[PDB]
Amino acid sequence: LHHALIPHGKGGRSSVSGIVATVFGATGFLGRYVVNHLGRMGSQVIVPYRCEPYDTMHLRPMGDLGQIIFMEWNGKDKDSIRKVVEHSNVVINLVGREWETKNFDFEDVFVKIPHAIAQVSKEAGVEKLIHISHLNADIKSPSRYLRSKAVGEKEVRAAFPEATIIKPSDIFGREDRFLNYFASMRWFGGVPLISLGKETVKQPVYIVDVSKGIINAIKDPDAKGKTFAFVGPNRYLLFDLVQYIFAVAYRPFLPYPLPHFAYRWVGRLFEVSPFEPWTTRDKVERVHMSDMTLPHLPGLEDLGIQATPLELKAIEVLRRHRTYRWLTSEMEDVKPAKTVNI
Amino acid sequence: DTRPTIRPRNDVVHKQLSAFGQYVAEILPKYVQQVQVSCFNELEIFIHPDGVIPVLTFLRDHTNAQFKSLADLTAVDVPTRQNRFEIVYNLLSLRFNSQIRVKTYTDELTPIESSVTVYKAANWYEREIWDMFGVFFANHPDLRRILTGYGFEGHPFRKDFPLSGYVELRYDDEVKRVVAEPVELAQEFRKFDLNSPWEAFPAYRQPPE
Amino acid sequence: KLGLREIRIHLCQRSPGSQGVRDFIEKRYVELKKANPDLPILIRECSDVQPKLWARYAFGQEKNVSLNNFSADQVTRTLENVLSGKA
Amino acid sequence: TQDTQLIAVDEKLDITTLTGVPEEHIKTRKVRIFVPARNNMQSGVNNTKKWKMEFDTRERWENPLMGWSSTADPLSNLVLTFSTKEDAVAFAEKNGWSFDVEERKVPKPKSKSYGANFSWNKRTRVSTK
Amino acid sequence: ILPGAAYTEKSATYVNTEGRAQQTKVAVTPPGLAREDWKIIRALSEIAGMTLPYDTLDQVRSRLEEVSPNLVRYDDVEGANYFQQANELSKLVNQQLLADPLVPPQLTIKDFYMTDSISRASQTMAKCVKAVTEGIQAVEEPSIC
Amino acid sequence: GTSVKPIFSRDMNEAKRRVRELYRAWYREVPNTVHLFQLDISVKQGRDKVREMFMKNAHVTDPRVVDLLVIKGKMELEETINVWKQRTHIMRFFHETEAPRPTDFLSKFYVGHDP
Amino acid sequence: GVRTSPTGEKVTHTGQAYDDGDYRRVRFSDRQKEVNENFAIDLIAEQPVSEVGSRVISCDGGGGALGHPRVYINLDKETKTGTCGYCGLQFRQPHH
Ligand SMILES: NC(=O)C1=CN([C@@H]2O[C@H](COP(=O)(O)OP(=O)(O)OC[C@H]3O[C@@H](n4cnc5c(N)ncnc54)[C@H](OP(=O)(O)O)[C@@H]3O)[C@@H](O)[C@H]2O)C=CC1
Ligand SMILES: [Zn+2]
Repeated sequence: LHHALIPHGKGGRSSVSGIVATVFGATGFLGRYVVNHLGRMGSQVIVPYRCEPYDTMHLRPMGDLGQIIFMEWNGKDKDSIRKVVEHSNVVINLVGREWETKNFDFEDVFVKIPHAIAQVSKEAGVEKLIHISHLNADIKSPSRYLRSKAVGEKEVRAAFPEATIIKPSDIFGREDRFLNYFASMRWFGGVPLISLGKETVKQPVYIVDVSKGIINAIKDPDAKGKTFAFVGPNRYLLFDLVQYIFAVAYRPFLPYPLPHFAYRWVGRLFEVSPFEPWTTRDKVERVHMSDMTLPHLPGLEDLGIQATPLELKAIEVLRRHRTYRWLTSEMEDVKPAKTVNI
Repeated sequence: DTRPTIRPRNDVVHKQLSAFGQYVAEILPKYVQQVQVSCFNELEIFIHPDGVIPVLTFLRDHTNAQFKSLADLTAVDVPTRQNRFEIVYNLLSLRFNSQIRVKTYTDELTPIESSVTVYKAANWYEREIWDMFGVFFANHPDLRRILTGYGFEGHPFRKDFPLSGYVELRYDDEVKRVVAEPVELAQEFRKFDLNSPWEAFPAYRQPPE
Repeated sequence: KLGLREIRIHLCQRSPGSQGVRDFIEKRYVELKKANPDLPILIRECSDVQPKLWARYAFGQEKNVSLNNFSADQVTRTLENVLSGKA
Repeated sequence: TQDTQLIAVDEKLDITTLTGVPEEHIKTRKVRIFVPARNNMQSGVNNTKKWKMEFDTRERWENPLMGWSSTADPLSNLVLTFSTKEDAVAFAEKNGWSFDVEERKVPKPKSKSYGANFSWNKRTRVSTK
Repeated sequence: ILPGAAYTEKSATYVNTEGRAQQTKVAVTPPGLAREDWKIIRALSEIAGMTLPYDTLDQVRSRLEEVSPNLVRYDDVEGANYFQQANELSKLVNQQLLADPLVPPQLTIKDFYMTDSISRASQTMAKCVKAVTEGIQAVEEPSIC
Repeated sequence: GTSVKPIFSRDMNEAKRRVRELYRAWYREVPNTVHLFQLDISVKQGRDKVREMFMKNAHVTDPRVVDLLVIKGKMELEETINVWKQRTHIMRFFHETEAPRPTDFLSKFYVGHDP
Repeated sequence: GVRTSPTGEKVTHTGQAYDDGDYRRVRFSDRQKEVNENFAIDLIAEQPVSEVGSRVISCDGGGGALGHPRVYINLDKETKTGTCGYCGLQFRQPHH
């Protein structure tokens, strides 16, 4: 190890840990928390950004002065990535759009730029890489999300043989676009879950669990080339989350089955909005898709993190969607959803 | 003054205060252990911990004293003394424009019954001496914290308490709430040993011990 | 196993209790060396330590007896067994 | 002579719990006691007269940006002053710190002279003046 | 190679050639990944199975006392005696001599300079080695601040 | 020396007597503080936590000292129930933001050169 | 004057030089490594050497009150030219 990268301190904010992160697209949900965990023991992140610096303003108070640098970077440009990864012990990739964009497509955001950053990182001389994919990333899956994730996954793995791969099942948290997305369904009448959502199972993962799992993977010397997958402690049927999170939000639960083709029609209609679409056809069939149960891939328990229950850390997020009539209601009133055991 | 550099003295007040020192001394030989008038016409009444009401009530209502103004009361944490704390009241007399200082010794555990009855100005003047130092005041209306943070631990003015304390805050975005951690400074305090090895003014030199 | 390779005693200089070992190593130490030459006898002598035993066996085992206020004639007896049980 | 509902406690007085030094700063701090030795190129001795309360030094690392001495030892820059010693130790156990002392290195009486520099048999004849 | 600490960054016990024990104290801390001297031994013992019992600093001093009573008593000259007892075990050996003259390793001042690794590492103290070798010529460093 | 002042309690018997009802108050409050402070922790972990700080100093014998923590501990239950403290002031006891500190000798040795 | 490091990285007068990797260098990216072009060492070395014929010369440094504490540097060393500590500019005696 280099003389300037020897870790020191008690793992505090101004302590130095010798890890030099270069998290990509951290101006998002999970990128926020990993940087927050990255600044816990004082690891100088680079966090290249493309949006306005004001939207990146909130990341400053997660590290000592000069520990969180900000570098302008463009995905399409080649030298843009290289200019932020020359002096990085590790490189973390989190770039991903959950909807179609005119200037960036699912393919462009999931095979083009992760391969490009991986090949320059190996060329630059990085020591690690953490490319995240989806646990549901299947090459022949109906969703454009999962197939794009899969083709990029083999691309980065081929480009970087030692690139540790993370595939969390589904991410639930403060602004997950998953729990709040279900809560947002109240404004459009009843819940438009196809066939009452009785045929779909998911296993959500807490942010603190996955975000920690990143830097335990970073500090673990045996994670090079592994393909860790992060899943929650319990799975639940799709109809098993909907009423539970409605109940924990105390909102009027109105399930309403409807045909899938019309569900696709609604998804396309919401896509026509020039601004950020509320829903797209990709997430339309991604919701009803059921996660696998593959145990061969190592999990977060291998690194030494226990997967927190969905019902345990839920009051923090779903409390916002409650009204004044239930803002002070505890989680004793609600009951844990009917877990489907493996 | 033939020597404008040096500050002139005033013996007229000096022995008048000394006379008043003996005055209070003879009245309470059970309380007044030590009386001392310094060079700068300052009177000191060293009292026993039990005497916080009587001598102050004496100094407040007496015809020859009339000291009703509670200037301040403060502690002087001296580690090398068996009684670390030294509560030091200050009294002001409107009628005689003089100042009176009284001192009482204390350990961490020995209590002082509150002087709220004597001086009701002292109500808020224990809520911090309990905070900063930790000397508890008996039979007192409220002993709440008003200087230290809510739920802060320790008595910072104690000379064994570090300058930087133990807890440092930071807004943690994981929990959306400011939280405390063990302190770790950007730079440590470059303490200076500026006490000259050659003896200062020999007037107050300590006797051969 | 309990194979013996180090013998130590700890005595105080002027203590009456240590007079036993003090008489021991004064009169009866040179032939104790002659008894088994190849086994060093660390007789460490320090202040305000009662006459005390330290016999280091194999594997790292080290066992002791508290020969406090003993006499010269049985201290060799107290160490005959550790010579007898040297293996 | 001070009877106020008089009670008796024979336990050695410790106040650690109420003072609230964190539990990792109560046992892992080997507190050593000495009278500061005079700086050897300072003939004055108005420092070799009290006792201090210095701690054990902890890790001191350089700040990544500006080369500071960032230190996570809250208690490093703190020394007390004690006239005599048993109060200094009496201070030591009442908050229950790991405790040791060092005896005051009193200057031995130097038998000084000036005629020795000009002797007739003794070698104390100085070679320069 | 196990990176060990130096005497300035370790709470060491050193005994002088007259038997008195001295306790060193940590002035600076060991640089980089290096640890103290007995910490690595205890760490390897724990990882190799034969875990040593004394797990703290004070524990090793007590064990040091238990294996040597004079060692843990700092700044104290414990009396050593029984010189004639040592004499008796010297009479029976009778190894005659070797006739080469007593030449101390530090024959001149130059040999005094070069003793230990910290001495050989030190370049400023090596300037004096040049100084005694030739004179004053090169070791003259201007300082007119 | 041994003879000393009873700040509030003569004997260790009445020291626990001051601990008892104060624990009762420090037992009763948990459902209401967890409700109006709008936290996420459950009542039970609040209950067993109350035990936790009742434990660490359950080893002193001096009657003055123990009942000094009695008034010391008396001094936050009202600081909480009259909403004087903050959510950041009672999550502080629920030490959560720091990574687990090292317990085994190997873990300290790996982290750094500091006991 | 000022030199340049292998990474360009104009080396300051003190001699600071970030080595090849030295992750700390990333702070100079998209920014400039502030270095003072004027280097004191070679900006005084070329200054003319004073020639005063006396053993002791004051060295107030110009504007006595505004300068630096006046010294009384000696001028008897013929090997090298004696300079004030604070001023640094060099006094030499012409053939003593
Ligand atoms: N439940 C879930 O949502 C799960 C998601 N993932 C994957 O995690 C990744 C990130 O998730 P999350 O952080 O929540 O997503 P967000 O939408 O909250 O943030 C995505 C980030 O990607 C950046 N980004 C996207 N496209 C580009 C581009 N073309 N050029 C530059 N930056 C770009 C965004 O920049 P900007 O902020 O400026 O838009 C932002 O920083 C995605 O790939 C996602 O599929 C993995 C597991 C579960
Ligand atoms: Zn000058």
